[PDB]
Amino acid sequence: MTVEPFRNEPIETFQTEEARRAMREALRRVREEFGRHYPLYIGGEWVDTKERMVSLNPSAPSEVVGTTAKAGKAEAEAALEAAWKAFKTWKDWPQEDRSRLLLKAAALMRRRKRELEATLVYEVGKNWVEASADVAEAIDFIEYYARAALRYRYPAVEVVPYPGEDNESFYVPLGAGVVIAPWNFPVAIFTGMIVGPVAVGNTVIAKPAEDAVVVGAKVFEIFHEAGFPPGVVNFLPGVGEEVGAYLVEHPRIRFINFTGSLEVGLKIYEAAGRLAPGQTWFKRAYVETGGKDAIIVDETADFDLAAEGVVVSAYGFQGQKCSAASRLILTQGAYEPVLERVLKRAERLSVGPAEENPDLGPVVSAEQERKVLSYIEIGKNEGQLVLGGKRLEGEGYFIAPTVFTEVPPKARIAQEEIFGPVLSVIRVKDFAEALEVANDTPYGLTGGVYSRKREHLEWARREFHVGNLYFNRKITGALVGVQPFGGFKLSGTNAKTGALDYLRLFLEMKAVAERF
Amino acid sequence: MTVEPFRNEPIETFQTEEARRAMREALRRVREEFGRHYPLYIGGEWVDTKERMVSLNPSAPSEVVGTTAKAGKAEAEAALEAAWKAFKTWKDWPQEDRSRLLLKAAALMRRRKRELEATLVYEVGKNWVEASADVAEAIDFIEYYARAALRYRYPAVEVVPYPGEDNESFYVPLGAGVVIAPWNFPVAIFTGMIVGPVAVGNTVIAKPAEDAVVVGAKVFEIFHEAGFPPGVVNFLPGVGEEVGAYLVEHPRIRFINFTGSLEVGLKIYEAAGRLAPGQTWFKRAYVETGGKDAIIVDETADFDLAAEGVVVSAYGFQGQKCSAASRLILTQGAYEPVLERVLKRAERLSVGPAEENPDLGPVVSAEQERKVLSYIEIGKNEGQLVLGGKRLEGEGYFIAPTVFTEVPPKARIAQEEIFGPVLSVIRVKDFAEALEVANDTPYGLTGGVYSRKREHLEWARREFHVGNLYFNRKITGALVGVQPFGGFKLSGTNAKTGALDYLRLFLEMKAVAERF
Amino acid sequence: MTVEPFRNEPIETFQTEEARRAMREALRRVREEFGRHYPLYIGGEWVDTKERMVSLNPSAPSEVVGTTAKAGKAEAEAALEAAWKAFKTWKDWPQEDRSRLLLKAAALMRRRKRELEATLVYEVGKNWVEASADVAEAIDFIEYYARAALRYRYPAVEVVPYPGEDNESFYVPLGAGVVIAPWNFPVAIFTGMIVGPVAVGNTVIAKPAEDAVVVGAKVFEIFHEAGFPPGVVNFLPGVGEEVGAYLVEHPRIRFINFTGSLEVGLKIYEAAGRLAPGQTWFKRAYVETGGKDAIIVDETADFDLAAEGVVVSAYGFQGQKCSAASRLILTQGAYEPVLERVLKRAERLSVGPAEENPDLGPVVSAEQERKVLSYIEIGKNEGQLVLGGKRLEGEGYFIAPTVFTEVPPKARIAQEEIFGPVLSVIRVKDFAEALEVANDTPYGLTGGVYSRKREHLEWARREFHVGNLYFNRKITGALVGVQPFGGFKLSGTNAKTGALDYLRLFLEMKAVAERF
Ligand SMILES: [Cl-]
Ligand SMILES: [Cl-]
Ligand SMILES: [Cl-]
Ligand code: NA
Ligand code: NA
Ligand code: NA
Repeated sequence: MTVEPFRNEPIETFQTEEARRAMREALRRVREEFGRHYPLYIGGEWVDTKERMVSLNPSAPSEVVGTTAKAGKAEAEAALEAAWKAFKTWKDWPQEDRSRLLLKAAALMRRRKRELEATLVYEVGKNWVEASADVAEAIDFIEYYARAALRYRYPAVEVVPYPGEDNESFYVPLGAGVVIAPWNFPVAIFTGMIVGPVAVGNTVIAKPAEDAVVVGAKVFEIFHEAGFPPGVVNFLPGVGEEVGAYLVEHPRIRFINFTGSLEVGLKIYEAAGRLAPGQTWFKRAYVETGGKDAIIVDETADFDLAAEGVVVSAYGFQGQKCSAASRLILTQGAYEPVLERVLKRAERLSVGPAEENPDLGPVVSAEQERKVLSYIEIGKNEGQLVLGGKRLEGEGYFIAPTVFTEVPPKARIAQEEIFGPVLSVIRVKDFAEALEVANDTPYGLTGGVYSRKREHLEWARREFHVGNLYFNRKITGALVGVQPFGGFKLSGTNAKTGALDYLRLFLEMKAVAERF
Repeated sequence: MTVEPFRNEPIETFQTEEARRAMREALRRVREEFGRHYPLYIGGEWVDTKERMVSLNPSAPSEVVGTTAKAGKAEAEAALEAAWKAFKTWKDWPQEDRSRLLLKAAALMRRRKRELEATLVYEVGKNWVEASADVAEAIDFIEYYARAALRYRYPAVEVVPYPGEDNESFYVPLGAGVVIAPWNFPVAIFTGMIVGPVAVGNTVIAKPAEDAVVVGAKVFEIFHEAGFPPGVVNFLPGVGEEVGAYLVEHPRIRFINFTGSLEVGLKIYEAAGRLAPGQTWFKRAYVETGGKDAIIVDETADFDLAAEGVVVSAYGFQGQKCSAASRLILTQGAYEPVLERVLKRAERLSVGPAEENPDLGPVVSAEQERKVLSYIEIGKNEGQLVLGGKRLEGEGYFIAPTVFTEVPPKARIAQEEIFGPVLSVIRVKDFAEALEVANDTPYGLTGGVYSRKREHLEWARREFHVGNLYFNRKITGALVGVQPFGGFKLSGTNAKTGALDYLRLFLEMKAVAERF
Repeated sequence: MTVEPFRNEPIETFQTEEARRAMREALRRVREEFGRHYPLYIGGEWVDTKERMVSLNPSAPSEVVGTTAKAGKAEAEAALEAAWKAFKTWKDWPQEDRSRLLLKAAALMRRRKRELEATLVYEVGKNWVEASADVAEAIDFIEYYARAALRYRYPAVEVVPYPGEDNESFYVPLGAGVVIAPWNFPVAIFTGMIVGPVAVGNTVIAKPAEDAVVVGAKVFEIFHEAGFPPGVVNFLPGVGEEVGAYLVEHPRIRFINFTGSLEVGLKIYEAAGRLAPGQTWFKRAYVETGGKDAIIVDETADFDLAAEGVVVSAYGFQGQKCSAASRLILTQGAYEPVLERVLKRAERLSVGPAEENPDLGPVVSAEQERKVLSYIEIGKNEGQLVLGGKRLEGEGYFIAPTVFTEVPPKARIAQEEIFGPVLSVIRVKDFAEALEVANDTPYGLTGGVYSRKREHLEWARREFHVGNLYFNRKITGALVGVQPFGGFKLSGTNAKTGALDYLRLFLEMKAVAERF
């Protein structure tokens, strides 16, 4: 297999008339199909159920964007049977063949970019560029993992020779596993978590997040058209913990790939450590569990650049990112200049229906709104509210960009992942204290430093204990291939997505010697 | 750092007078040193305790090889504090510096080879060549990991460039962890499990197996002489579960490296999945948990070659190997010729005090003897006893080479790891059935095939589901570098020792971007 | 550090309205700041002096373009102390960190391109594209040396292993040195000569040429903003030989990097060979000392292409280039056709104030004008004046494109570097004689051949003894990375700028063995 060197899919900015026209057409097509029903996908076919799940438009929650089938334990078991049956032959496909299948899926997804973007807009409340970045990243995962998988092809392991013998070490896939995907990047991360394991010969049962079932189904339309053999990829939308719990605890689930809340991640990791009755392996569980990410700014920084980066990082997709800047740590010299600029920029941000391409759409659901508002109430007792902190008018879950100042480093709003448009500003004496405050959370996902001082930057490179660190730029939007993505501490297991190392997680090694 | 290409340390056969002279002197000096007391090693110093542990000679258990201090929770806590304190600076040593320290330790161990071999002979009942192979493998781990660690040095990660930015991904060590080592390779595997993590910047608290505490202390003498900084490696001999449980469950233990029984491995993996109160990471646990390893022989094999390899694999170090051939699976045409040859060879094996360099020494302890004898009783009601099946006369824990035949594949003696000189022979119709029977256990560590038929060998290459597979040779004695060692299924987490991939297990990745 | 593969900075052609608008705005900003005073830069701070230096506009020499401080011996000593103090820690920065610092400086310079170009226009009389090429090359040196330095990182040397030992060879920087920079490329070469040594851990005291002190100061503004630690780079504008002589002869100057006249280069090289009282090393001196560069044209050439290349090479930046075509060597068959075309093109060239983007601006100074006019008088006695040879009207130092024909190969104007718009045309019998005449000067910097005859080209490749040879194109404008730049013979020490080899000149090697 020889293809062009990997490049990232360009993120559409919609600065041309053609791009804007194309988006409007896609938004129209998608909403004309709001009445659509999407079944489960099990063993190469769409399989419907009696019960259904409804997906709402968070910008207008009285509007249904689609319905899906609803998997229970029986359908989970059917999918598991199909996945193991498929594994028996899928594991033996030449890598070149599996990689070509991924490349086909990427081509198909690229051809449907605007459609998927418009679905993100209506289903999960992404503005236009957030939607485009999401789909572009999905394409990137497919393109990148297709290529990366070839690096592991038979026989890939470097061994020391021995006289009179062939010694051959090589990788083999694990088996059938479960993917539990997030609602915040329900094309990108949904896709990456499935296609990584699948690329190297595993099979996957995927549970989309409840809030993003329609767009997950559309991704499955792509997998189906690409022609993954029956059972290799399976789609099980479901309500609550039933489907996920059943699979995570199953003796015949080989691995679990999870991205979501720490609460759920902790339960999954604990369950994975147990031997279910009749289980014949040690389960692998990969969990990516969010962050409490800070941007540090010191007095040497470009304060305008810092303010812009902070606003993008804090409020892009309404702060609903594992990488979102939820803490702003300012040294004394930087405090007033940076805070004033942050407030000025943030107060100018628009909030409204996502299809209108506002700076912020709504938060994703009534439950998310409740959680964010509850944290805003907690914050009023811990820090000083200086901007936003309110629900905005309309049935859509519009919350204003929110800033708290004078926040104690150990306050709940300075420690707990709010996953909404809520920034906590912490004043510190100097850069050393800035690093101390940055490090003192249970998390370790993203972090940023705005500074011109080389010694501060290089010190942070060593000592700011986060998996993805960025200097003099936004701390969100990690690009596949460029910035291996994954954290430390309670941000999860450091499974670095969009990196060569990711695929190794879904392989085991065999060493075979022949004495002639 | 530039050194000679890795080569395996030659295993001494003691066929020259020089080698015999050197070994006799080493054995005499070790024997003359019986009763020596060895303290704990914590924070760069030897630390004694009021309570003590006794290590017996299994060939003559009235004889005390030595005693050691005995760690409890307080000493475990002291070691953990020392290990984290050391980690703060050890993690920042240039890799070349850490690797040179390992190379020094290897040089010191090589200079003490005969002494360490002699200590294994007396303390764990290895004959002379088994002792030499053990020490040689320890030296190999040090030499190999010293070089392998350099492959991970700053900044090692291949990433995709991005305009206007430096993107730099690199590995960092995890922290302080615990090593729980086995009695059966208490120089080799004890050393490997410690020095691998340490090479790349971790710190380690090591608990030797109770039956092998003296030789563990001697390895620590080498570490101390080599000059590992205080706290980098710590030695905590202990009785029963206390030290191990306290460390495995501790919120501040970062990783656990375990080799031993499945029963204990299962508890460790489950405990590692839990978040202890105040814990701020997802623990990594690496477990290697034994096997129920088979050699298949078909009617095309060299039956004499097969019989010799089976006898070596089954009875080397009294069958007390995770890799030991405990099942012999014979196709119908191979059954009579191979079994007759195996019985003829096995009945000639000598058994006696390890110092006499017999074919078999004693099993390691009174408890091990009890277990093996218990399994022999079980075997008598499951298969047909055709050789051995008894304790021999004498105070030492001597058990005769034992063979059961016409053993049902699902018999306890065909499924459960006995870890003694007990071979179960299973008669099958053809090679297809041989593979079925071979695969149908909870384990997947080592396996072998004796066959001249290319199609059978290549079939097994794909379908015999074990991590370490050998054709037309013994299935024991995996060499560092040559044969990455580790299994599938309930043989553990497939942490391949003596391979480049091993060190990756003790590192996390950081990705740092600077936008200029 | 992973950045995009090196590419050369595009040279602006000003063919768009936006580019022209941008230049006009930059010219306005620069002239509004003609009243500015620029201090020395020593130990991380701007340090003023009582006395000052004035910089004039060579297109209007009654107009001051800026003033600077004026360093004497005391300030040179202060800078040397600061440079050695800085060296003690700068030498120990990881290469990745030093390279990132360079990349930052390049980014800052790129953002200030038009400003620096406009300063070159007003201060040294470059037209628009000459100014853009100069700044672009400066950026190229920073980008290229940042990357090239990583090729030398610890431990870079390939050595033969020896049993029982680590053998590690690696590079270390030399110390503090002095850079003596030219006026003709006072952004590009000024920058390259400083940042090359600095990249690999040296520290530098830089003396700008008197005619280009303002633009040197602006380059130092960039270094300051980039955040080079105090003492790493120092800026010492000065009048006459005082500062340069003091530093070149100093026992504590480790290396000297010089570009300029042969007269001065010869003195520097001789001084560098001496042991100053108390000196504890052998000084390294790198000198690049100009040329007497010829273009050969034979009768097989594209005469129109040749004429254009000759005019560009002879008269670009008024012939004030070490690489300038100052000799045109024509075989008999090429003589009339090429000369006629050269005269026709040259007579159409505009000469005037540099800001108007004429083909030629003024020569750089009253002293340069005097020298060029004096050579024109010498030429009238040696060859036949056929074009130009006159000062043009206005206070600016405008000299007409000048051509002498029938010039004897050993004439002063055919041997001595005029460094002005003066071309000497020499008629020869054939290509062999063309090469003989081309080679018979004390110099060996650039050379060109216009010919379609493969045998002539490949013969010149071997036998035309110049460091930078060009076929069927101009002989000026060597690009960083593409064309390592530096000559033979009295053109200097062959320190190839914009090449991997350049950085080796500023390093020494250490070999460290450890016997284990
Ligand atoms: Cl870190
Ligand atoms: Cl397998
Ligand atoms: Cl030459
Ligand atoms: Na929705
Ligand atoms: Na013992
Ligand atoms: Na000037």
